[PDB]
Formats: sequence, C-alpha cells, structure tokens
Amino acid sequence: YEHVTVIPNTVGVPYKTLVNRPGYSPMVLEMELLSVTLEPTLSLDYITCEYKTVIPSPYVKCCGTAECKDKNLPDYSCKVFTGVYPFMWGGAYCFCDAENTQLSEAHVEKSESCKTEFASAYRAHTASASAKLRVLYQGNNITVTAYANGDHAVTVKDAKFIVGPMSSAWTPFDNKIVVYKGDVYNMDYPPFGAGRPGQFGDIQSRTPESKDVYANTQLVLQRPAAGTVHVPYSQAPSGFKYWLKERGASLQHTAPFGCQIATNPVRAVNCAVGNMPISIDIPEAAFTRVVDAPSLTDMSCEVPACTHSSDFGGVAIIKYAASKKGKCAVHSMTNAVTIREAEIEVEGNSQLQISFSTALASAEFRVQVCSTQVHCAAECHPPKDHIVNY
Amino acid sequence: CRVPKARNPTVTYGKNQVIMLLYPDHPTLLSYRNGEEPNYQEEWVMHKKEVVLTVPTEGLEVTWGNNEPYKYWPQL
Repeated sequence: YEHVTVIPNTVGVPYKTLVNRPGYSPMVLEMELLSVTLEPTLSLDYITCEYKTVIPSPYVKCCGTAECKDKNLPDYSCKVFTGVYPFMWGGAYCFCDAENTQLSEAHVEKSESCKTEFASAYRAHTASASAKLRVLYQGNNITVTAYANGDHAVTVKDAKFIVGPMSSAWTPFDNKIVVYKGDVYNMDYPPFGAGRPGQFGDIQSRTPESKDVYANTQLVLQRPAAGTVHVPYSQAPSGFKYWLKERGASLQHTAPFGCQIATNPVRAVNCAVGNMPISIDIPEAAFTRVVDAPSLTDMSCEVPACTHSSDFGGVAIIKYAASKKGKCAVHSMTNAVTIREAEIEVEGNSQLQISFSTALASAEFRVQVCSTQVHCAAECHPPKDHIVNY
Repeated sequence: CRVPKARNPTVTYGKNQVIMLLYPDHPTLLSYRNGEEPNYQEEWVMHKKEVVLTVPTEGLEVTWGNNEPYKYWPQL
C-alpha cells in the first residue's frame, strides 16, 4: 500500500501521518527530517586574492635616453623621466650632468598568498534537495537517506521511500555567489576582465593554477626625488584585502528561515523554504486486519492538565473497554491538536494516558484509538515564558 | 588561532521580544539575525548595556562574543 503525504521543509519537527488502508487497522507513522541539505550546482568563473605591485630595479640610463616598450602585463606602467642626476653612497651614479634618464617599470601578478588566502566566484544554479527522514516504523526508528527529486527509491525494512520533488528549487543562494574559506556571500561579482581598482576583482584568475591573470589596479608612476634612486607611485590598494573588511556578515548569519551555511561543498542546511512530498510503499506484512486488531467500545476522555504551547503541554486520560489485548494506533482527528504517542498497548477494561500539543485556549478534539473515535474537551491555559529556546 | 569567551548575560523575556543585561569585562561583539529577511546587525559592547531585541515567529539567533549562538523563538 502506497501512502502519499506532504510535510513542510523544516528540520527537527516530528510530523504524525495516519495510514488508512481499507479493511486494515489504522497505522500512525512519525516522520522527522533529521537534516535538510540544499546543495546548489557550482560553476567557477574565477578566483580572487591579494595582488603582487611588482617593481624591478629602475633602468637608469646614464648619458642616454631609455625607451618604454608596450608589455602585455596586468596594469603595466612605464615612464621615462628626463633630467635625472641620481646619487649613491660614494657620489653620482652617472658620468653626465644632463641627458641621463630613468625608466620606471611596474605591473600587478598573483601574490604568494593566493594559494592560501583567496575568494572564489561561483555561478549557483538548480539546488539539489536531500534529507534523511527519521521514521518511527513498527516501534523502531529507521533512517532513510534519499535524493529529494522524486526519482530515487530507498528501501528500508521492505518499505519503499520516494522523497520529493522539492516544492522550492531555491536555496539561501542567488545566481552569483562568493566563497571565502567557511563563509558564503550572495554577491553580483564583476565578470572576468571587468574588475575595478581597489574593489573585489581588481585581480582575476580563472583557476588557482592559471598563468595569465587579469589586472586593473589605478597604478600611476611618479617622477623620482632629486638625486634619489627609487620608484615612487600612486595606487589602488588590494581589492581582496578591502573586500575582507567590507564583506559584512555571511549567509550563515543573514539568511532567512534559520539557514545554516556550510562549505566543501557549499550547502544550505536546516532551512525553511517550501515543502517536501513523501511517498511510502508500506508492505502487506506491516498491516494488521481490523478483525485481528482489538475493538474499542465505551470510550470517555478527560483532560486533567493543559497548557497551550509549542511543546506537549496537554495531558489526556482515555478510559476504554477493549475486546482483546493488542497494539492500537493513537491519532488526533482534529488538525488543531497533535498527539506525542503513535502506538499504545491495549489490555481490557483499563485506561490510557496521552500527551498533546495545541495553540487553542478551548481545545475540542477527537482521538482515534485503533478504529474508534473519542471526544476530548480541554481548557488550556497560557504559557509562562513568552520566548522559548527549544 | 586560540581565543576565549565571555559570560552569559542575565536573560528576561517579553511579548515577541528578548531583554539582555550585558556585563562585558572587555570589548565584546554582539551580533543578531532573524526567516527570509535576516536583517543582520552588529555592535561592539564596551561597558554595561541593556539590549531589547524583537523575536519574530521564524526565530532570532544571537551571538555574544566567542560563545555559541543563542536561539530564541516565541510561544504559540
């Protein structure tokens, strides 16, 4: 028998489902999404890190004029300064008084730190939802790990499970994402070859092993000081270093629905977006016939204690008169209240105690023990703590 | 890199809100977030300060220094 139900995509919340196979005693299954993982498919656009302003020794051409050649290097800057007369510790470096030139050279490549300290620019698309659903099956807890695509059958104790497809294809992630160590950021990063100076992407490397890198760093070479050998320049400071302090709080702290964000691989854990359909093909052996199950008669219900809250603040005592000894399923016929126990051992002319959760001050609910219903009248009082820590 | 932690503040609750009496011995980072709109906010607490934070139905996560984040939810 195939039982089809839909639960919200919320981790750590046990849900009760009533399995009613015609001509067979009702079955109550408790389902809880241990952990919900939303892993998006990533496509690496580029890597960014701190750049390296590579300034070699300046070419001081004594008694001659130096010539700047166009070099294919990121942020390549070249300038020849005339009327230079530089000095070293033991006097002037050039023989000539006039006609000496200084060629200043500079370019921006990946720093030695790029293998250790780096941010990755990814294209996030179509998140794959996965979740191991703890199932209270035959008085025992069973763990089912399946792809939430609706096309992955996992069989545990002869019961076939088909999880999903997810109602929402989203995930605390936009189309463009940025990853730094254990932190993920939603960022509309500039494309490769479009990075601005002093900003994220001032230096762009397609892969961390890449030889040719893109560079756009406002590098402007200045005229050296009188009688001084040095390469003065005006620039834009590291965009990656600037982003490291300007990034703000990561998705782990800003994402709605209490999403937990993890890396390697990047994923959204325990979020609250959309619902999850569940299909359970329960084998014939698990079911017990109505005649084989005890018959419930002369039922009465009393509520000695009730508090309307998120947890099981309600207590109900149900008196019964059972035809034989056996296991009976407990289920609330009113959607306003939920019962903690799924199965109880029935005896004879005895009574049972159940724990229930409700938000209503005046709780009117029907409890189905095996195949017979009993009305419960409850006057539930407000909780003491307005805020709870679960 | 090894680090330390601060002390747990005296917590008092109200209707859809949490009240914390912060007693820091040194500068301590106080951060908090909500659901779909997290609305991340942060402040460095230097001395004795009382903080009133709104707890939405979706829940509120509060991080006080090097301590593990505190989670708050309203009662139904």
